[PDB]
Amino acid sequence: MFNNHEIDTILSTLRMEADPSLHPLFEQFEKFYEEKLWFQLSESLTKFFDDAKSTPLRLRLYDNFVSKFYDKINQLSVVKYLLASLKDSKDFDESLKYLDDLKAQFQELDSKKQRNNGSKDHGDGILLIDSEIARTYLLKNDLVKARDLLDDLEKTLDKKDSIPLRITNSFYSTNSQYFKFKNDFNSFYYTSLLYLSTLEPSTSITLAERQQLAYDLSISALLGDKIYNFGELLHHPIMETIVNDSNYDWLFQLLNALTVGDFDKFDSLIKVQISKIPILAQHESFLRQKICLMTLIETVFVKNIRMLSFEDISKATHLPKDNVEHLVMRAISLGLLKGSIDQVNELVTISWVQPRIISGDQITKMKDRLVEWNDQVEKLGKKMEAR
Amino acid sequence: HEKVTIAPLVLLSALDHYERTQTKENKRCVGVILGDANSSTIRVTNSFALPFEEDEKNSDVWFLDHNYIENMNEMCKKINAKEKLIGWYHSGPKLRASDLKINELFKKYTQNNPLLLIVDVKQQGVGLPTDAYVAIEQEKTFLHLPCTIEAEEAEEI
Amino acid sequence: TKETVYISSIALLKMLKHGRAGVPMEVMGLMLGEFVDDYTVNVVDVFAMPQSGTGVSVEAVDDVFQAKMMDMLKQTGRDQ
Amino acid sequence: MVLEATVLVIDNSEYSRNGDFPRTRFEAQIDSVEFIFQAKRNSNPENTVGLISGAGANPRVLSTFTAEFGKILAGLHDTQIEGKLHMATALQIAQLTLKHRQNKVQHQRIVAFVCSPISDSRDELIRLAKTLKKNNVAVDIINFGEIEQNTELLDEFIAAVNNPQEETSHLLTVTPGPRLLYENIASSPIILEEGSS
Amino acid sequence: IRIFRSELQRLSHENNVMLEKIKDNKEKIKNNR
Repeated sequence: MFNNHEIDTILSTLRMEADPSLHPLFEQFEKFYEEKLWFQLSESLTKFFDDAKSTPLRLRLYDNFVSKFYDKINQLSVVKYLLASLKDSKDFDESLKYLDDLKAQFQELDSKKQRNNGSKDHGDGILLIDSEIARTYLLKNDLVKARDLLDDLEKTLDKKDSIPLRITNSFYSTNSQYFKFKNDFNSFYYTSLLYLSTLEPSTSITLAERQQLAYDLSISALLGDKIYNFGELLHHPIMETIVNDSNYDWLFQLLNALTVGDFDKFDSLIKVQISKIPILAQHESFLRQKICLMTLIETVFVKNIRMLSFEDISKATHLPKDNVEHLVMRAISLGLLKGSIDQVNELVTISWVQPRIISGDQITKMKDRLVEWNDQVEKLGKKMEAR
Repeated sequence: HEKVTIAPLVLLSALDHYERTQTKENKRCVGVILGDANSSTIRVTNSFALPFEEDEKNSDVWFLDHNYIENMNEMCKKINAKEKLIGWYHSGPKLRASDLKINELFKKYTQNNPLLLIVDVKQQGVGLPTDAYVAIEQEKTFLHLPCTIEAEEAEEI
Repeated sequence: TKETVYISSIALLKMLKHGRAGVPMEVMGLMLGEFVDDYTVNVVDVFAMPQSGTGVSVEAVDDVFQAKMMDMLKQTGRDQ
Repeated sequence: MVLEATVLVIDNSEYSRNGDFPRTRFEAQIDSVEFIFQAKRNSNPENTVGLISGAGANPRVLSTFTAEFGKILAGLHDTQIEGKLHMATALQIAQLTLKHRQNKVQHQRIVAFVCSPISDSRDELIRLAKTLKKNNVAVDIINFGEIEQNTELLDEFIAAVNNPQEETSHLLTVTPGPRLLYENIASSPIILEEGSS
Repeated sequence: IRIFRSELQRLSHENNVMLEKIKDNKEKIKNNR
């Protein structure tokens, strides 16, 4: 089964009259790899549904066929694949050599053929240069120089309107790589959800890259409690789509660890890399009390009595009683919760934090509170109607 | 967000157009709103119905004529120069493939975001037979905006 | 005999609003309807007319503008 | 001689992705507008030419029936060469366009530019075939494809649509390459000639 | 000679659109003065 050797060759001879102006090097390079299964930039038609990470031999060949690719199949093969797919080849010898192709060559095409949208559909003439602006400083030199180029891409995100979401996700991909190696992973976890949450057409990756992306999603929520908790990614097709071993279960074990409240149980199943950072242990205690903080409205008591004892959250968060006053104090400083506390009576009252998507016994009690609203219609409401 | 203020003359004339066309439950009426969308409060100072044809059993069947829009817009220039197309309204409670695809058709003649309006011809429940809805993307997401009824001095009198 | 005009709530608000711009300024419009003499009289829908150099006059009626409206007012069945 | 309405349908599919046979493509469809309109409206009155798009970018109406072919050319602007293909929508838009128009009680004809074999559903093509016969609608399918595309649901729609003689359809195959598109359409029964009823 | 005739037909009708647009404006500005 040869996709690029035969299917790509036969279908190329059928379209664009007879051949797309094939040079003698075209058929010579197809016989180079033979059964080694090296597709190497399948060149439009096949390349849409077929990806190749091997080092292309034809990189300097199809460059003269770009004008033929437009009249053959589609112009999206250049912007969504081919020269834009060079990042999948993982060729270090081409580093910062693509400015003459992925930038300067596309700049000359934008000043001649396509002025704004060109012809056919949209998505061409914008994502060409805009994708590689921030991708220039991702590798090699530090990400500090890339931050100045991220704001220019965010301004064109809301201004430009495109039907496919691959252009929008291409802007958040550079934002994720910026906060990946830096601190403040709350922004990394925020840009990762907007990059991919559930999108079928956009962000098409193999099975091996889904677990690698899930690894970045795992380490994103370790250092911060924002946007729900580790259990938020469980409802999304993330944890259910990955294997439960090889340290990919970190997001699953921390969900049940909130109710158990023991760090030693989770520390025994992990390595020294993630267990040496105290930020993981500190920000995990905020989520453990958070479950008890959501009990202030209705959980057990049916009378809606709001009271919080420091002894109940002590065993839940694995923290002593004297450090409870400083635990809730850091929550207000970071803007996690709003409210007032009382040290004399040991009572805590909060307005709200981020009420979760949880269901079952929660939605059952939610209906009971609305019954009291309807009970006044049968009690206080019917008396005013008789007046 | 933004605000929407609809005059009572717009909603009064929009309901009778449903009767003038003798539209049954199998079809719905679509029309265009005119006003000033530049400010934060969207106001509709004019409206007119369009001969919109639709099949209820098939969401892929709709008929919208753009030729009547170009002629009507040129006729309003000799009436009121301050009136421009701020969007389009429609009837029926349901939002289907007919109303979602035509939202971008009026966008060509509308500078700002076209204001979506669900008009209840039967006036079922509470107040506000017509609700103010704005189109925004994250799938088409229609967010509700506050709808207030305010008219001129001599209009209310 | 004479004719008794019966303006509904739709026509009264539209004919009024068209002439609410300015004290000195004068405008004009066109009324349409279907009725019979011998008392009864109705008005379906109205629309304003463009102002010429003479303002309100007999020559201010544009047969070109009036013919284009009656074709645009036919879509909803209000053409009379 | 022939009093009928003409609706140009712009349909695209995967087979339309080729943009250059000699030089470019789809500009012959632009030039063919003045040949079809002048041979109908300018030749005899009560013959109007419309334009719609049932495939490609959006299933909308590009231009309604006008008094000149230039307004039809304005609708041809901003048209995606590659896009989705819906046959039932293209026939439905033209049927609703031919339903509401001027010069009523006349013959109705649909001229569709077809680059594809049109494989969607068998019952959907038959249901629309029996409905258009009551309104006296003639759907003219002009084959583009690669050379000739036949023995598919395209011919099944033509075979089952014909109860009468001249009121149904005519087949025209366009040879790819440096060929004249307006000449094959002019000599075809699509323009005047056969189809009068 | 069949090349420039494609773009010439477009500019020919675009001039008529601007002509018919100002034709109603020329008669309107004279009535407004």
